[PDB]
Amino acid sequence: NINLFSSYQLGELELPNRIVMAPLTRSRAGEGNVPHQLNAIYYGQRASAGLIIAEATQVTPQGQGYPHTPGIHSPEQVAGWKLVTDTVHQQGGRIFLQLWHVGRISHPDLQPDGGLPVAPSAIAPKGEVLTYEGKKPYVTPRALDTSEIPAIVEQYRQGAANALAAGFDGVEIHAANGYLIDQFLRDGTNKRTDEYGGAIENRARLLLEVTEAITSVWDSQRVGVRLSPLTTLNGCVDSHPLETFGYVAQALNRFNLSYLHIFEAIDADIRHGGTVVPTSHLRDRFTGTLIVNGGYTREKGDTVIANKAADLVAFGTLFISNPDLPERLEVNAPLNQADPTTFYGGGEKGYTDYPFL
Ligand SMILES: Cc1cc2nc3c(=O)[nH]c(=O)nc-3n(C[C@H](O)[C@H](O)[C@H](O)COP(=O)(O)O)c2cc1C
Repeated sequence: NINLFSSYQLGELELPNRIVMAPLTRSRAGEGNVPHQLNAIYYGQRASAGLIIAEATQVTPQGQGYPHTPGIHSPEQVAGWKLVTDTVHQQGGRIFLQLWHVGRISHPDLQPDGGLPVAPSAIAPKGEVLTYEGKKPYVTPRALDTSEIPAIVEQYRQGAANALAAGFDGVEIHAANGYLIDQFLRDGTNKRTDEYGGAIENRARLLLEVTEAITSVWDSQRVGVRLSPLTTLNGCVDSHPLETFGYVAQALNRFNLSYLHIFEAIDADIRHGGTVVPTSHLRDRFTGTLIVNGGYTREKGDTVIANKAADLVAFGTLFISNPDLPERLEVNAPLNQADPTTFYGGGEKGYTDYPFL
């Protein structure tokens, strides 16, 4: 009888429970986009998680899309992250870094030399983007040259190697939520005619090349991949998600990864006519550990673990507001309510001051 509190062997790591802290952008980086002691407190408070996945962290300057998100490209950023991984480990936890490149979800004001954001195809996102001068229309991104794709892969590889020097236990590739890798995956955002567009094998090529590079830095059992098959976030949608994401799930098996992590969009059932990509399809296709996420509770999480539908369950919103979420779930305690107005930016309030039981 396994449940949310059962231990799990994740490669060489013993996880004390099946509860994962999902990656959560909090936009509280310091000067130079460097993590600092307040960030270390925040993650240290949550070290009872079976595994923490740290917030999306840009692997290279062009991969930033929102003010004040941390990076993992500079020595100062490695040193600030070391504060965080030191604290997590002192508190008996385990933490992977989520490696990010936003692709077209950015603005020139956030890019080096005021350049265009890069993408598979020159398609401006709809709406507005936050900059250091407030909100502005998105611009049309530049479509990467075929010859530039090795440089993207190398930026992810270096980001991964910097994460290893920062003392993380592993890394998660952010291939979800309409960021650069997802922009290549999905046919709504990828109109390319080279070997990185068209057929699914081509649209998955960036993800597979990034994963191969990262597994040359980390033991593969310390490398995870996140997908979000039915999100519509950031204007990024695929016309045949079952075929696209089922293919990806199988194609990742060669790498013997730590896990596949599925963010199950909250509106999937009500949007369209029903869920077009049952997570069970991906569970059957991917031969390793599966993390599921999206609206979980004690009762939903226990159910998926008991019936072999997933191995780990990640919680986002509840970990914002409940630093001791595992303890609270275990004893059916009250749960603190998350305050969205302090999700992003700021200081201790809405970050490290949510109370423990
Ligand atoms: C404030 C906030 C920030 C987020 N930042 C990230 C991120 O950095 N990386 C990511 O992959 N997902 C991110 N997400 C999505 C969450 O990881 C999670 O998948 C989503 O909130 C659904 O899970 P939940 O219902 O348990 O909150 C974020 C969500 C929230 C609420």
